[PDB]
Amino acid sequence: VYLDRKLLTLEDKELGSGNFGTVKKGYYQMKKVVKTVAVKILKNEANDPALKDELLAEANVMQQLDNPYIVRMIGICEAESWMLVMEMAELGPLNKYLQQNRHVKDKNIIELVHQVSMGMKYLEESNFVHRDLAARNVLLVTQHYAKISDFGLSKALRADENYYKAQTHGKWPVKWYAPECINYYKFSSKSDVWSFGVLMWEAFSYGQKPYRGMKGSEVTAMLEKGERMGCPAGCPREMYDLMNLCWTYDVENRPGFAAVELRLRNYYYDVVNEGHH
Ligand SMILES: Cc1ccc(Nc2cc(N[C@@H]3CCCC[C@@H]3N)nnc2C(N)=O)nc1C
Repeated sequence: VYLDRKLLTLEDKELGSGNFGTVKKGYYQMKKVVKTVAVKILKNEANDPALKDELLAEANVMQQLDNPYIVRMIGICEAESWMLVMEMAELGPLNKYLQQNRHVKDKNIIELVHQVSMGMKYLEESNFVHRDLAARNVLLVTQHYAKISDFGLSKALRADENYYKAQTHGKWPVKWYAPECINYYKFSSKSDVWSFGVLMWEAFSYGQKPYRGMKGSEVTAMLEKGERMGCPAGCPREMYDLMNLCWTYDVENRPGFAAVELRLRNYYYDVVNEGHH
């Protein structure tokens, strides 16, 4: 899990940023080949060991995860600051990508979000909760290969319960969070299913923000009235129905990722069939 700093080559060039630190590109000298990597580098802290073991927990989460639609952790490295080293998804976050490519085809969008449901189905089976599932946190390896990343808020569930109970917190991505998260601070796979719904909407809206121009409270207000974001331009009705099904207020009646993955899998093949015609 710990890596040799003298096998890692960083590039002065920065790729991204978040109030944990920054994202840069680099290379790790593997056994025979050199492998390209993305590295999370910490705001060299205080000494406020908050970020420090968020990174540690995040990395311990990721080393348990083995799946083609989850980003892979290469390892950690302590130097100037703390570094989390991951396999690189070159095309970057899904939302920025679709914002810069308004003419990706609908079928290609279905392909990518179904790939995300396969990763989440696996995550569900593994009794991990992601708690930050958004389009900014889906990364493109190619225009036809998506992976889930950014496991900073993630939790492994206890063997005796089906949800995780937040106690405190910093900012929450409220617009992606299910009502039971905001109301009872309970996070489960079903509430990841709710976020996946918002993720679908972002995707079919080519990277536009959900609940445009509203604050958390206006969002909570809308949803309690039973209101929901409408159908994005050009989004198939079957995919919009699945969105609304993900936004089932009542957790018990909201589907899990097995049902959601199967629904997407079938519809993608129906579309692949029609296209051949
Ligand atoms: C242009 C570009 C290209 C590749 C990546 N790659 C990654 C980015 C990332 N986290 C950031 C945090 C800030 C918001 C966007 C994103 N969720 N985590 N892991 C990778 C990875 N393993 O590849 N990022 C960018 C910005």
